[PDB]
Amino acid sequence: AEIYNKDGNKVDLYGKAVGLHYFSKGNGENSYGGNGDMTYARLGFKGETQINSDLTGYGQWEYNFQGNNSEGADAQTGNKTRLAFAGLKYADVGSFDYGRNYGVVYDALGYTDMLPEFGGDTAYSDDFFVGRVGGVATYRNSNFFGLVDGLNFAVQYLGKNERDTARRSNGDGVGGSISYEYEGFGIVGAYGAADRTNLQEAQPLGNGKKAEQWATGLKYDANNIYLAANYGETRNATPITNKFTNTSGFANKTQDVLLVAQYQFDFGLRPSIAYTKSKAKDVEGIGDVDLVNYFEVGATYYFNKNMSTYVDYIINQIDSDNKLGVGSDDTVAVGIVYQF
Amino acid sequence: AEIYNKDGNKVDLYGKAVGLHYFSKGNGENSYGGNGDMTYARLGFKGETQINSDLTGYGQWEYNFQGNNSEGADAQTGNKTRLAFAGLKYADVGSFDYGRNYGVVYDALGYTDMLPEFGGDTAYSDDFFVGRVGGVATYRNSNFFGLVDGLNFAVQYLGKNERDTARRSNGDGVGGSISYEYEGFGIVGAYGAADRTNLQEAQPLGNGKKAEQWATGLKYDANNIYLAANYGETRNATPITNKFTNTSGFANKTQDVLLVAQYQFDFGLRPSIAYTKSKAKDVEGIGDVDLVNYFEVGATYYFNKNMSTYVDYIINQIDSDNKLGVGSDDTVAVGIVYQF
Amino acid sequence: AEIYNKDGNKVDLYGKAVGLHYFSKGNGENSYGGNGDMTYARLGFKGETQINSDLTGYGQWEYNFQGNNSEGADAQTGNKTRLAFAGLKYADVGSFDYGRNYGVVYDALGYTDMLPEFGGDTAYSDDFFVGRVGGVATYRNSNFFGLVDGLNFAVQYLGKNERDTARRSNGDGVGGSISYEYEGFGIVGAYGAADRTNLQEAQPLGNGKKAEQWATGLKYDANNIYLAANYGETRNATPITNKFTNTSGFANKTQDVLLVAQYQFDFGLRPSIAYTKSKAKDVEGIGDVDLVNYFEVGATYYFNKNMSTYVDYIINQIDSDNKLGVGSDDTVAVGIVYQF
Amino acid sequence: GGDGRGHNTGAHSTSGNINGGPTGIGVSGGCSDGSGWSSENNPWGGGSGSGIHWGGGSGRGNGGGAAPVAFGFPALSTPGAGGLAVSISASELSAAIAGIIAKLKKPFGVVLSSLIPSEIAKDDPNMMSKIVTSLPADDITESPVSSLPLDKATVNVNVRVVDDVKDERQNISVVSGVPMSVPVVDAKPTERPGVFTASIPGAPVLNISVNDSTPAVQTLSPGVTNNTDKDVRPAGFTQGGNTRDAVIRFPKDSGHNAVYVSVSDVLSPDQVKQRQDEENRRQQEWDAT
Amino acid sequence: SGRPIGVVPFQWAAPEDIGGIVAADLRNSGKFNPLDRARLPQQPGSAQEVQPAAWSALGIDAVVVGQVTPNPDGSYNVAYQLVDTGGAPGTVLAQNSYKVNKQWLRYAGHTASDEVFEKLTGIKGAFRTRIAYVVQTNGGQFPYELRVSDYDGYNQFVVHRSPQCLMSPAWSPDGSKLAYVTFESGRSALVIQTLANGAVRQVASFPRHNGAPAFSPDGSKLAFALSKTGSLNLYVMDLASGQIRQVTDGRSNNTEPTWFPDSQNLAFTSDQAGRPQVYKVNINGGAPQRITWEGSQNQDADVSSDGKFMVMVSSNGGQQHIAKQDLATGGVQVLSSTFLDETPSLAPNGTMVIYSSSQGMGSVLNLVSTDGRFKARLPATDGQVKFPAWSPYL
Repeated sequence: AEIYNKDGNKVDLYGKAVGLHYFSKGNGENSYGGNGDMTYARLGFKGETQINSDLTGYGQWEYNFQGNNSEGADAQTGNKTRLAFAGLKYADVGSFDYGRNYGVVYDALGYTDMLPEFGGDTAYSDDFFVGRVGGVATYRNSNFFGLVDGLNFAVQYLGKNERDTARRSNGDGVGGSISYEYEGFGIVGAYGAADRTNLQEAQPLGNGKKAEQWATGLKYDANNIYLAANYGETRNATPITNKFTNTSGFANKTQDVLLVAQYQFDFGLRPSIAYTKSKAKDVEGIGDVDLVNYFEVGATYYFNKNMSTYVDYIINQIDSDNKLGVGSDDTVAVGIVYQF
Repeated sequence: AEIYNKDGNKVDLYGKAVGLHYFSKGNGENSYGGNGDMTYARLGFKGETQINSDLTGYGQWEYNFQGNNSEGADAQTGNKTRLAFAGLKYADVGSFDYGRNYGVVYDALGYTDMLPEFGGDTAYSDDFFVGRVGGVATYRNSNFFGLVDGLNFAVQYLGKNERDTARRSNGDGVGGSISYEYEGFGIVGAYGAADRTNLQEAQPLGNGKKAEQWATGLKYDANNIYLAANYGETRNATPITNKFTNTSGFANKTQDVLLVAQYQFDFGLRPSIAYTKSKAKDVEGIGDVDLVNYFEVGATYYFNKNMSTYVDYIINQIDSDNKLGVGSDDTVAVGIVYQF
Repeated sequence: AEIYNKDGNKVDLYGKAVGLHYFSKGNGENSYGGNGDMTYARLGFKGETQINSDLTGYGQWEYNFQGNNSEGADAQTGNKTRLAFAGLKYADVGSFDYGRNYGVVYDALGYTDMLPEFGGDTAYSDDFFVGRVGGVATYRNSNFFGLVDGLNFAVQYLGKNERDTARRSNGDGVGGSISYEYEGFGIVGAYGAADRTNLQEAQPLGNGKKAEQWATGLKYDANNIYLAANYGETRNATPITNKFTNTSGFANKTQDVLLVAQYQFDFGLRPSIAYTKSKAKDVEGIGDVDLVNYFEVGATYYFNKNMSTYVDYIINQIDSDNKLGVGSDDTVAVGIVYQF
Repeated sequence: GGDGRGHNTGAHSTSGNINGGPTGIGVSGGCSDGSGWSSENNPWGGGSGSGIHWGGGSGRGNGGGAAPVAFGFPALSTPGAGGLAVSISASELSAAIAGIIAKLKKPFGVVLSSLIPSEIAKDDPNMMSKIVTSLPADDITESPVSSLPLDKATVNVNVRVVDDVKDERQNISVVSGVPMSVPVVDAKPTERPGVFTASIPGAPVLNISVNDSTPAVQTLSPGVTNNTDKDVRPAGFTQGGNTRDAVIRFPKDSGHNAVYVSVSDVLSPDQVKQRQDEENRRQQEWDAT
Repeated sequence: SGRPIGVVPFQWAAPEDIGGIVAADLRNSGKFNPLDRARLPQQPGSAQEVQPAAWSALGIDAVVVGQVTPNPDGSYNVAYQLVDTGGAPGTVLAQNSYKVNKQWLRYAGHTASDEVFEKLTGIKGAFRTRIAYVVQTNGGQFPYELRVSDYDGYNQFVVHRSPQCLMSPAWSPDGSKLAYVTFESGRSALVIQTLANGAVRQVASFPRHNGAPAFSPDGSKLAFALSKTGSLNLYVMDLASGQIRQVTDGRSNNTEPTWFPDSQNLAFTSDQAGRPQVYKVNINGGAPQRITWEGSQNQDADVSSDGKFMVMVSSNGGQQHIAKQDLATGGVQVLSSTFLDETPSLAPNGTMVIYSSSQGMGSVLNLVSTDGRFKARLPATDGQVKFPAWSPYL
């Protein structure tokens, strides 16, 4: 909500609480998502200020706190800062920001990530360009300098991050994304390329230095309807873990397909359907395998913008004989949300 | 304070800062509470929204940050999320919430927990129903559907939590609580029962599976006066630690007695008195013992609702020969509070 | 920004986001500051309330969240609470506060700490009186009871803190500070003395018990100009680390000199210059050495109070042959800030 | 880092509060008597508590923020950087060891334990672990340690706990039968309450901790056996070649009895064949002389 | 309904519409129906010009005419004549002429309103009287104002501004002082402020609410409610000595006193019977008697100046409205039909009641004639208006 809008400065504090639970057969080790209480609250602030008629500056920050944890040593587990960046928006040329923000590729993957709780599984966090990461400098242009309506393009540089684990580390990277919105229809295409650090190469899985991602997205949103289809291909970018070997690394090749179809009703209802799939190829010692292959069937009741309830039933089509130990069981999640 | 009350939605940001210190003889190992600086700040947001005349939705979240810690590796010690839940209140039938919230039994134990800093020692956190825990679904009825004034009853289900330690873990549980308020007087009764996980049974102390708590509370509040008396009995529910053995677990049986008497003055003063006791029975190898047995003598000056000062002197009656290493020393605490 | 100013109570939520980066030759091990992304967001609340015409109470809290970290196990690295205290300001006698706050000596060192990002290196955190620490009780007088204008004096007691490491620990301490502001010119003098804990003495470096700091500060601020010169001397107070030995401790003696000269322009610009030096003496096995010796050359564009950009180039004059492994390389930092 | 901005020295205050200062919290409910029947209480109040209760009450539930080894039973202590960790008890030594020492009173000795590196390394692969043993000094020494000059560094003893090499294993055992005498060292206290640091020449820092609270225990480790056969046998010529013992005394205002402690190295099998060899050569000598 | 009457525009654009003010005054009382200006048979500028037959034909037996002329000093002379057009056609029943400064032109109208109303009714006029009330404005520093205006809402001025809750202003019987509740100290206080100089007398600051002031008609006493004993009970202060006596003492609740004409009895609201009802008690002999038995709830009573009736807020079957109860019969007549009808106040002549309602979402006060015949909104204020109080004769 907008709490302070004065002196040519406006602040929108946005925060929410989510009472959530995941049900699954058994203890929940083999469940797609898990099992138990996953309640969480997020807090964040967005701020803008028109320095001039043609120039405004903005800053945004978001944090996530988990309530499922106890008050002991595990209180901080799952607690983090999602977004923390700043930037400036000129009148027409565009806008430039820096900090910890979503990667350009997520823009394409944004179309499918409309599900209540699950969705966007391919868009892993702390990954090169698919998810939200720290150390990015992004420039964005709206309507190509106002020349052509609906054509927004952006570019992003990724500063190297040398962390303890290859899963969370990266290096110098670049990327771009284009989006054309016409008459309700929407099309997008994004590409990102970066260099893997030595720690990443040292991992048993994964081979090569150029970690590459790219994606194409299509959608149509209107008349209380939302259709979306994202097809993405990557090399040495997707993380993979083997329970049998208890060893992790990255995928030599990956194809990902996401499809979403949601209808909305006047009386605060929104049924949703989602298909998903991700196939890894040229895996070291595992040939080709499917990481995720499932259907979604869910719904969301919107009492209002600030209050909502939702359910999601995940029909995991993954087979038990999978050569990586990926969960071959179904799952369900039920959530309630308040947000200001 | 209420910062945003618009569009049929209202937000009350509530946060406070507490400059606190604990004094005790010696280093403070044997002190009841401890010794040193215990300053802490809490931040939280509550939000409501009347979806309809008869239906409103609410969400609440609270976090605690400790200032006593340094800026090094120990910054996060004692930092946590206390409450994080949501729920809906219908006009008359009642209200239903889910998340991380107080257990039904705390309602009874709420009467005694009116002290400035100490108090409610029996109401441990991350315990089955006595303190605030994650994974509860609670329903509450006010005035029994509006039929009888002052009679509020509630019921609570507790989803299982499989954590690393038995102290913070639990299992499927159920509980209920009833409260009758008449002419200022108040009476309450709460009961909770759940199953202990295998990890809990494996502990050296404790025996049995049905972890049971129950409590009865009485009070009278009026004329600037507050009297309260809570008697609670539990089986395989209360945690216990042995310094001599350096081993922990739960109490086969426990009786707890709490008594509070506070007077309030027009000129922002509130002297308080509190008696407390907890006796464990059928302990493995220790027979029957007293965990806590002390008097309180304290006071609180209320400059206003948003600013307060307080003092509490804890006369620990515990003897040194106690067979668990519990502190047999007195203690004192002095605190100053700002809160919006 | 002031969000709630009602019922004789006023709340100023202040928070900011900083997109930052540090550039340096090589990986950045030898760089003065470091290298990579150092983006961070701070959130805090200040609150006041006039209980009476002559009496008001205030509470302040600040926290720092780092965005450079990932969402894995290292999310909390560098996350902390800077300030968390409370206190009361009487009409004329002065004001008294307690909690986690700046030490009296920082007041003198405040003059030089006007740089955009770097500066105030001598004012280490969790140190006795130079930086912000927990467990202080401070009293302050403004204009010596209103008798003499511009003469503010304060006194501070430091409760002992027994932490795991000597770097973050302390003991009982005392200190005082005086500040005379006349016609734009400003003069200050601060002194602090405390006892070192046994853990501190056990360290290989450092000798003696009385950890002593003191400082003298001069400044002139007017006409869009800010000049400042702080000279401080300490015994057994400054921390020091030896990479060659991989051993730390404190400095038997230290002299520190800080000089700042900043000019401001009407068109939102602020060039800055800073000289700095710190020399340790009577070091155990290293004789006399220079910890830091560098120039600053930087600038800051103030789009407005809520939005700013800045740059700082650190000319490290330290030589490579330094007998402690201190970085002998230059550095640069570029930052962008939004703040409400 | 620019924190100095502002940060005025002296009393800190803002400017322009909206309302005049209230006297206190005497009127809690509002600008009302608290009564509520007529329109004097809650004549302005609106939407008082429509929401259900959320954590009603203060909520400050609680507050912000060495089992002893029996005397005479050799056990492994892995060292730390701060030295070895040992925790003694007050309870006097069991019938077993008193028995042994009485029998032995009237160089020979009796084997307490036997060592097996194969096993000891399963848990302590580095082979850093030592073997500590402790007796109450008075049961060893004829002249009580109290009634002893502070100048004496070596008190005489009637028995000692010593490493021996017999039947192809190293073993810890109680020796006696000749004039013997061991180091006497004072135990400096430490930060911790009832926790001291004895330092015996040639061992690590032996930080002790008295405890007569926990019931005494006997630790059981796959390497260290408890040889039932307690016959008195002749002892090693090389006895003690990897052992350091000492009577340690506490400061007068502690009330802790003086304690004897031996700390023996765990020999590897090569070093045991070596000790065995030297022992056989010395037996040869003694046999010819 | 009401007596039909001809009210003629005054002979002069004129600085003020005196005829319109007289018509509006007479109408607000409920007792008169000024002839629609568009249907007047003539607009005589003088009594001589009145043609009685043309007014009697329309059922009008009296006609108000007058003249406004400017004076050399910029002031104005206002004159009125009341011409019989009934049994004494063309005769002037009453008349006057007098000099006022422009800023009293509206007062001039009320003066005429006062006389004709009395001439034709025999009742003293209350059109030159004033009302007091509390406004919660949208200003930040002093959101609470105790204000006074003319009875019809014109000529408003502020008597006191406060950053804290104000309640329940009350006029001294001479119209020179207002008692009221002020919370500027952070809790309740009862004070008397002198309008002429704004001086504030502190009346009571007991530990809890000090409220619902009422001046005795003779001016010697102030009634109010204190809960220091633990609950609201009635107390009276002798204004000469300042001594406080308690009038009610018991577990029943007694508050919102209003004085009877005798300055010895109070009517007030009590929950002794459950839902609020009106009780009567002597300020000396304390034993309250319930006097309201109609409806399901009765509260907020005001005793008439002759003591024959009171007005109050009554709840009958869900509907709360301003009602009038005859004090010697108990007969209740509902007067108002607005929503959230609250805080009525009677004119000293018993002919009009001012009260607050949902009108203007709280920002408007309303007048209703005590015959029930006329209802109107007052001019809208720049805030929320509560606690209206009708001055005594002024």
